[PDB]
Amino acid sequence: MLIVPYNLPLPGGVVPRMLITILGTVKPNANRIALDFQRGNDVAFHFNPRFNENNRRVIVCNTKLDNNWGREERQSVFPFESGKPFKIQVLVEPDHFKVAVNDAHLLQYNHRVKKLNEISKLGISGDIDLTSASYTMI
Ligand SMILES: O=c1oc2ccc(F)c(F)c2cc1CO[C@H]1[C@@H](O)[C@@H](CO)O[C@@H](S[C@@H]2O[C@H](CO)[C@H](O)[C@H](n3cc(-c4cccc(F)c4)nn3)[C@H]2O)[C@@H]1O
Repeated sequence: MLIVPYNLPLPGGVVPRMLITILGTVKPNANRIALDFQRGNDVAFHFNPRFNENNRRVIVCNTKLDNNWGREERQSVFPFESGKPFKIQVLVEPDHFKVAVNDAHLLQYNHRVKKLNEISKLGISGDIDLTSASYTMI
């Protein structure tokens, strides 16, 4: 059990082989979730499930640089369900973040922000009950 929004420090930033695990439960009438891997004010990797964007469910990924969002990458595979417990795993790989939900691969997101060891915070926000947020090296 954790207060949302939650900030998880990533000491010394991220590195290939680092695995971030987020456990929570989606609220009953959810509208959105967001993970924000941040490099200061920049968002290296924004992972944003939207439950009702024109009555469709979509995952939006993006990067924010100098307060400007870039080109979205969109995924229609949508593994989250209002009311249900989930596990998000984000594995840092050399060329991308690799995301699996509930043990099934979901998407990868190529590194736009190159200075991995400056991506030193993860913000977790939105319509969830947050159970845990942690990391380990595999
Ligand atoms: O940081 C926050 O904190 C919160 C706290 C609370 C809370 F309630 C919140 F909602 C928040 C939200 C954010 C950040 O949120 C922002 C981030 O998610 C950001 C990521 O890109 O998106 C913006 S939205 C964006 O506005 C844009 C123009 O401005 C466009 O409209 C664009 N877009 C692309 C497409 C599209 C359609 C068809 C095909 C196709 F290929 C693409 N259709 N629309 C559209 O996505 C959003 O606002």
